[PDB]
Amino acid sequence: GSHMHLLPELASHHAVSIPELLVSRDERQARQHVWLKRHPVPLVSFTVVAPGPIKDSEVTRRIFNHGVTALRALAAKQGWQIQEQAALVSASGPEGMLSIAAPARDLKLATIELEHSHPLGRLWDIDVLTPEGEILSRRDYSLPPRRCLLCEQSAAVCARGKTHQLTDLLNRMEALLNDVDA
Ligand SMILES: [Zn+2]
Repeated sequence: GSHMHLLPELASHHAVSIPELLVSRDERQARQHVWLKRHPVPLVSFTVVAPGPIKDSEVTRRIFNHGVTALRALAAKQGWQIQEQAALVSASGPEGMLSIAAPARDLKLATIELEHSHPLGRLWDIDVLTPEGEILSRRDYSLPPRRCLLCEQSAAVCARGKTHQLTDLLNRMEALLNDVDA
């Protein structure tokens, strides 16, 4: 476990290379599996939308810190115990892990609702893994796919189609943060 709030002014602004990000996804899967073996309960694996090479910034830390607060409030409201929790900075930027003694399907459904209904939920990537390592998905419940941050089409096809400009994604992140932290 660790403290989970990341001081925004201490952002590293680490520049992530393409192979560094590719390696990190295998490291993240291994780290997830360690947590599932230490505490055999569902795991929340939380990252923030962080486009471009610099993923640990004052903006992404501020977004992340709101998400930590919301996830802790979700667990308390649903009556689920957090058995362990930690935050780190990876090649994906701020990253949170929470082992939660909840039913895995209930937890994923709750985080889907959080991503939809919190004003900053569009900027959160909240994964939920079962103790067998299954990554749960909106598709498992026949729910519509996650929408693109900037339009009504699915985020997957706008990402694959490189539809939107990096600057426009970053500027929307700033604008949403300013809208909540007036
Ligand atoms: Zn789009």
